[PDB]
Amino acid sequence: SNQKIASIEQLSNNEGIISALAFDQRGALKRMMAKHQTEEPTVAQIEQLKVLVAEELTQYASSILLDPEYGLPASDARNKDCGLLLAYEKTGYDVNAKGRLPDCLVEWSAKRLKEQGANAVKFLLYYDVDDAEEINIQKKAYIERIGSECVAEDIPFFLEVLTYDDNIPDNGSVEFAKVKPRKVNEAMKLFSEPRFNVDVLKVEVPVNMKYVEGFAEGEVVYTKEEAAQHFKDQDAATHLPYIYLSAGVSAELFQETLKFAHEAGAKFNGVLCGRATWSGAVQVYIEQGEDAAREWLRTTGFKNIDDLNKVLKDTATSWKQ
Amino acid sequence: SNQKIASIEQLSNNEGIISALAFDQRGALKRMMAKHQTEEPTVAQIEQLKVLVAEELTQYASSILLDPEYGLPASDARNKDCGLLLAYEKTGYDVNAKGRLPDCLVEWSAKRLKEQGANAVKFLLYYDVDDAEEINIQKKAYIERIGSECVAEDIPFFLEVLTYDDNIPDNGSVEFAKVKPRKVNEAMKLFSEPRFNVDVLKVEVPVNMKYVEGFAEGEVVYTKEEAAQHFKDQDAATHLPYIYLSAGVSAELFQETLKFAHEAGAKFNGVLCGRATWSGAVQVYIEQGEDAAREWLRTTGFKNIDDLNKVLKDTATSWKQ
Repeated sequence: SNQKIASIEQLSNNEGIISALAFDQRGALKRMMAKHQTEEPTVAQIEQLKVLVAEELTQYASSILLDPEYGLPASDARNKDCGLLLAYEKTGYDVNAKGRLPDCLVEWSAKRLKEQGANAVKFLLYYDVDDAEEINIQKKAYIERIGSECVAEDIPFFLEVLTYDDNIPDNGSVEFAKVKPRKVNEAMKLFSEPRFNVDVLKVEVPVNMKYVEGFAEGEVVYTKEEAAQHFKDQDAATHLPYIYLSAGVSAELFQETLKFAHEAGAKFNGVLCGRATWSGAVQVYIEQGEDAAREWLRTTGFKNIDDLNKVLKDTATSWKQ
Repeated sequence: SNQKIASIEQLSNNEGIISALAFDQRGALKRMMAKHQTEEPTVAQIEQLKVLVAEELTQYASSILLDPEYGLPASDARNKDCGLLLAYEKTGYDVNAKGRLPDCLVEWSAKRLKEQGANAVKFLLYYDVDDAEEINIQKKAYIERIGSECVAEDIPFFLEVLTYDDNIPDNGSVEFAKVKPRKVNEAMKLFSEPRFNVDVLKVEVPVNMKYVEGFAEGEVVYTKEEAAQHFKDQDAATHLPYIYLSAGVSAELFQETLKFAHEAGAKFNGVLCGRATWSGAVQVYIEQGEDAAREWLRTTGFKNIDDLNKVLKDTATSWKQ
């Protein structure tokens, strides 16, 4: 739709590519900040940090993903051409309870996110194509609600899917590394159905690079030809725009992953780059002060995102294809 | 909208007065069935019971409120000219928690309610207008959410507001009666706002009648003229169509109420008529047999709903006036 079209435009760069900078972390940002004090850090500090990354980096990113809990200040503080995505999900899951069931931050509607200047709504779903139906019917129902909400509100709905298995507790394990292709791919095929009214898929690379021939410094799980195929399968697995999420892999492995994707023939439409662009500034902020972090950002930070945008320009494909 | 209008007319009769049978009760019914033997009521017992009541009485009602968990079979069963609304809220709330927070039926969405052929979608909300904003911001956001879904799914949004005040535990008290008009009327003013996309309001009569002059075998809270102003204020409080909920008052007093309503000037558009009119048939069903309960429904049952319809034809203004 036109307004949906207009809105996704504000989140992409000149070549038609989404280059959002992810900074919607909450409980996780506190943890990282903990380490340098290590004592509980203030809401004030946490907002302030985001504001800095906002202020200093938004000029080089085509958009930013921030959270309504602490990111509203930083989102006022953002740049002009930059654009904006707002996280709608409650963070984490229940360690006690089964299913990592989805749940919107209780003081928010799609309507409230739109009135706050957001160009898209994002929502993180933990899904597992093999979990019980009683689990997945809920997760499904939920997404239909957001799917529907957003349509009435004329605002892009970006679905983030993270994959998991109760059987396979540990994520980067060899055992899970075998099933990731199915788990990721299959989720996309499902949530590509029109009844979810999804606009862009936010997803992980369909393999775990750390076990790809020519990348692994331990056990290999797929040969390059194999893994190239899994990317192709992923490209084909949806007909909607998709972007890759870094998911705490490094600035440089992720850079290398894009070129790899591209060369397998994956026509992906951009990225969403998080911990791996700004993370060095957390330390420099706590240990060494405000203008100290402002420095890192204008050098180590800008380099990281430049390097990224340059790789992206050679690798990604415009979302309008 | 074109569809919402055409759908509401599936719920009214052809003279424009909504006369919906309330039969969405869950836990509440289940107990009833165990008030005839202190043992278990089965999932398919409840189903066929609901079926039975729907088959008989939906001849003489222009719509039926039912529920997804126990009323899917009865919804197929209904008479052809009976409209269908499906409940969307989890029944009750958490008694250990504070603010009677609302919550959808986990396997549902306004999309999956339309897909079962519901001409309308219903949400009972407990609202106290003077409750803390930390509570009420959640309520408003939740309603904003459901409203959008229904806009997008192009289906009517019927919101029911039952009022309360935690400072006044007894709803039937003299202290409550005094505050009732504002609690009721103000919540109508809030939820008539465009952001909540409400199509029809299911609301209580703005006064406790047990204390209106010349109705009050006890103590008076308002003169006939004060009460009339409260009905007048109610009708004025909203520009949407609204229908009154019997709220467990007797058939006699309720009927008497609709006359007072019409006389004060309230242009109310019908009633949601509740358990009172089908109750008696439960004990006959169980203890007396299936063909017996069917008789009750054809004679006693018929009578209660027919009577109401008559008072209704002499009292309610059309939702389209």
